[PDB]
Amino acid sequence: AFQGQAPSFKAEAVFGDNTFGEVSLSDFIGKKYVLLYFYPLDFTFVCPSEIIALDKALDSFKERNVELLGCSVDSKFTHLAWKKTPLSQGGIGNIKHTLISDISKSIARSYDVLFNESVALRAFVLIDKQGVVQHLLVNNLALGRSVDEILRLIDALQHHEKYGDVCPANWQKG
Repeated sequence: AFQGQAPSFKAEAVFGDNTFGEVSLSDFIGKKYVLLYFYPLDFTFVCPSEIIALDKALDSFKERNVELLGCSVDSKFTHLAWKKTPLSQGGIGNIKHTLISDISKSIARSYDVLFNESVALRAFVLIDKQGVVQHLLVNNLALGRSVDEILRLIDALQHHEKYGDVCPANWQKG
């Protein structure tokens, strides 16, 4: 599955800008670590605690050189319309990180988080600067409440890339 290159993609996107544009996973190789997350739909009656919890912590991600990418099977036009909708009225307001649009459902599928050919299941996927998946968080660990664990795994990941694992010390080949 996913362990070598994370399943690539080229998707339409709404930026912080509220600009439209295209994004490819590969645009981040050797630039940024990527935190790709999935949610079912835009405009539902379930508060988007994950998108907001993440956007509210954006600076923590930038400081660790992490690019946030929110994905739902919705089109780029409805993401935009959802950003132009105040929290007070069920929207996400003006979030400052990019949302991408999985309108063929292909991305959700490649990551095995497509629920009965309809919407994506909630998931947090951390990808390094070489495009290798470091973790998948789902179900009860895939909540807006999870932001601090996420940042913690990123610190551990970056610490592991720097120093490597450590031996039981007492153990030897031979």
